[PDB]
Amino acid sequence: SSALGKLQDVVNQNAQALNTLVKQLSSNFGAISSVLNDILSRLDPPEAEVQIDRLITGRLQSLQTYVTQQLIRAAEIRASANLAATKMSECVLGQSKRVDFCGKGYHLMSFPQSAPHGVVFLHVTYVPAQEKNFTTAPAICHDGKAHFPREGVFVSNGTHWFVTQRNFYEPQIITTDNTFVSGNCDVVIGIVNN
Amino acid sequence: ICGDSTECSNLLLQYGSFCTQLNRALTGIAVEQDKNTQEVFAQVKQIYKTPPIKDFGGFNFSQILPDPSKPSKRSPIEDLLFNKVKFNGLTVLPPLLTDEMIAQYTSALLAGTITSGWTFGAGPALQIPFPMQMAYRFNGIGVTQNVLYENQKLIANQFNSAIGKIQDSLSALGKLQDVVNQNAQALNTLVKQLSSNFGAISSVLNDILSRLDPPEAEVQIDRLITGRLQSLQTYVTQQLIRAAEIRASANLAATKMSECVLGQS
Amino acid sequence: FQTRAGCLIGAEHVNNSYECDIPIGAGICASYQTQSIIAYTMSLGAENSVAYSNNSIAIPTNFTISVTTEILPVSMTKTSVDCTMY
Amino acid sequence: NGLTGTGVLTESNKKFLPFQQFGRDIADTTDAVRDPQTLEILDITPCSFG
Ligand SMILES: *[C@@H]1O[C@H](CO)[C@@H](O[C@@H]2O[C@H](CO)[C@@H](O)[C@H](O)[C@H]2NC(C)=O)[C@H](O)[C@H]1NC(C)=O
Ligand SMILES: *[C@@H]1O[C@H](CO)[C@@H](O[C@@H]2O[C@H](CO)[C@@H](O)[C@H](O)[C@H]2NC(C)=O)[C@H](O)[C@H]1NC(C)=O
Ligand SMILES: *[C@@H]1O[C@H](CO)[C@@H](O[C@@H]2O[C@H](CO)[C@@H](O)[C@H](O)[C@H]2NC(C)=O)[C@H](O)[C@H]1NC(C)=O
Ligand SMILES: *[C@@H]1O[C@H](CO)[C@@H](O[C@@H]2O[C@H](CO)[C@@H](O)[C@H](O)[C@H]2NC(C)=O)[C@H](O)[C@H]1NC(C)=O
Ligand SMILES: *[C@@H]1O[C@H](CO)[C@@H](O[C@@H]2O[C@H](CO)[C@@H](O)[C@H](O)[C@H]2NC(C)=O)[C@H](O)[C@H]1NC(C)=O
Ligand SMILES: *[C@@H]1O[C@H](CO)[C@@H](O[C@@H]2O[C@H](CO)[C@@H](O)[C@H](O)[C@H]2NC(C)=O)[C@H](O)[C@H]1NC(C)=O
Ligand SMILES: *[C@@H]1O[C@H](CO)[C@@H](O)[C@H](O)[C@H]1NC(C)=O
Ligand SMILES: *[C@@H]1O[C@H](CO)[C@@H](O)[C@H](O)[C@H]1NC(C)=O
Repeated sequence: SSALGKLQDVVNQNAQALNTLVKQLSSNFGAISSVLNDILSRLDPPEAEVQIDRLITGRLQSLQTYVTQQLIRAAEIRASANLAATKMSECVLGQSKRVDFCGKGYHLMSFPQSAPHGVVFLHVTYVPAQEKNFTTAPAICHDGKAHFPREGVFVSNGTHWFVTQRNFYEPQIITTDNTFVSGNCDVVIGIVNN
Repeated sequence: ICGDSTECSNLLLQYGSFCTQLNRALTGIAVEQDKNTQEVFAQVKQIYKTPPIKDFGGFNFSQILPDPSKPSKRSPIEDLLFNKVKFNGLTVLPPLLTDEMIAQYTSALLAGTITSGWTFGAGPALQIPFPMQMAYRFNGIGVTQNVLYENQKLIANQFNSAIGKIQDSLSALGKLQDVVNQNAQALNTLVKQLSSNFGAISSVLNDILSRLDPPEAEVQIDRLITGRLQSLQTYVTQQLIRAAEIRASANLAATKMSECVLGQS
Repeated sequence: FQTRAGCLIGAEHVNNSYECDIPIGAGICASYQTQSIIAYTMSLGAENSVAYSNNSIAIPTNFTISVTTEILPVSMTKTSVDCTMY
Repeated sequence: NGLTGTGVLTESNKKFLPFQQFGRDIADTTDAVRDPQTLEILDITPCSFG
């Protein structure tokens, strides 16, 4: 209410080309005038052919330049619309795991809004905040066995050892319900006793 | 087209805005080339640094970290890669980013990954030990994470040997080379097209002009103008078609940098 | 002021480094700040130093919900010409 | 003696063969001449523009 330069840019490029097309209807290209009612009024038919052909060649050139640059501009609008169609499928009708495809953060959800010749996506993402450091270990040694967390990380607040989930701090007592065992505790490097 | 002469400029003034369009077309291309590079490389908020130790669990990144004994501060593999790859109105503009700046963006992307895994790509960088990050990644491909901790030394040796083989396989880059060439050869043709008469008596705007009188010379100068304008349109149209191919490639690179470097795919 | 991109007249060269405003080239940008016009070398970004160690971890205690926009063109205008009438 | 052009003239250090008048570049532009009277090679660089 107080940014749509892509859309503006497109809407503009086209007007600047259409104006250049019309402004070419007033060049001679090497003729006596730019008006056919002036070559058909001060020249006899054998002499006006040579002057009309000079205009025909120029105007054909200008029209064909217009038509080439539109093909090249449409091939670029086509790729943008193909990306918009993929974002509508993958961010609006799903939850994406691709990094930085549906915003910056961890994608939660997306909402579409229509615009003059395009679409605006509103991306809702999760961003973690306010971090602390702790100290970690890869495994815990106990009774001669090595224990690994089922879905978390082992952390220490200075004197005690807990398990959290990796993206949000929520410490738990290490039990045999949130860890699993494999091997003896002399092959892992960094094991702690607890 | 004309080139110095003045009999040519007044005759070319009769064609309208054909030359304004071509300069706009070429300027758009040049502005797009800096946005290509900004989109691939400036994907990081801060300029991250590695710590002075290199205790990474037995993993050795020395061949791809920057070399402090250099003006350019490139890495060993970036030094290997950089040793393998005025006229009639023509000019080459310099890129906005030096490649010192590009090497400085890449080393910061590298230190973000080696120190924080994938957390710096979604917010603030959160440090984690490298062995534990490697174990998180083994979970992402469906392997249980003690398979990493019980095989750490072997896994680190295999990484180190595979990194060593890359320099030997380097000391390939035909893609970039192809690009570079396709452009020099198209610029050589535009200059060679200036020695053609296109059906005039000669191809040099003075000898036509000092061997005929105006009514007679304007006829030949218009043929020269027509040919030289056709050559420039061919050149600009092909540069437009060739830049849209480079843009689709830089777009693929940006997606790879996001999805393969800032995360696990 | 001499640049790798040519000779610049009417802007003063400073020693600070800001985010790029008007791109001159070869790493040099200009701005209307200090006024008048000045030159310098753009800034890649802040400087963050991760306290990495062989047994340290950082874990977040809160979050923010953020929402951003993304704008994309899908169409352009359909025009027709009549060759003969033009 | 026929070669018409514009530019800065500078003392050269190339050596023509003693029947060659002017030198050309790749892409075919005159870039050296020999002075008929004194018979010395001079490079031809363009007039600064931009
Ligand atoms: C995590 O601990 C590190 C270690 O002290 C902290 O990083 C240091 O912070 C101080 C003060 O900000 C700086 O002067 C040092 O340069 C930092 N790096 C070191 C000592 O290597 C960091 O602030 C802690 N992180 C959190 C979130 O509390
Ligand atoms: C680490 O966290 C533990 C919490 O389990 C803290 O220990 C407890 O602290 C509370 C309040 O100080 C006491 O009432 C309990 O008796 C403590 N022990 C237990 C087993 O609960 C401990 O102080 C924390 N350490 C640090 C350095 O913050
Ligand atoms: C973790 O616990 C084990 C067993 O309680 C410790 O192993 C003992 O270490 C002492 C001192 O080195 C030796 O005298 C014993 O012979 C060891 N016993 C066994 C069964 O290995 C181990 O040292 C502890 N680790 C740490 C870092 O304190
Ligand atoms: C990381 O690997 C490099 C090899 O690419 C190591 O550097 C070489 O080390 C061998 C002996 O181990 C020497 O013979 C070579 O001269 C070294 N090459 C150099 C220094 O360019 C490097 O030591 C490894 N890093 C660590 C910490 O071991
Ligand atoms: C997590 O962050 C939120 C802010 O996003 C904290 O809530 C704010 O708390 C302050 C002080 O109590 C209030 O002034 C704000 O109004 C709160 N914000 C909102 C949106 O309600 C919250 O306390 C933080 N939680 C923890 C555990 O630190
Ligand atoms: C043509 O005549 C001129 C003089 O009229 C010659 O110029 C002389 O060149 C020699 C170099 O060997 C100088 O040492 C003399 O001082 C020059 N004379 C003058 C008056 O400048 C020129 O060499 C003659 N052409 C040829 C092919 O010999
Ligand atoms: C970590 O590095 C310290 C050096 O400060 C060393 O004593 C210790 O053995 C190392 N531990 C691991 C798990 O690498
Ligand atoms: C910028 O810093 C350099 C440091 O080498 C100094 O020599 C120079 O005078 C400074 N420029 C200005 C304008 O103060």
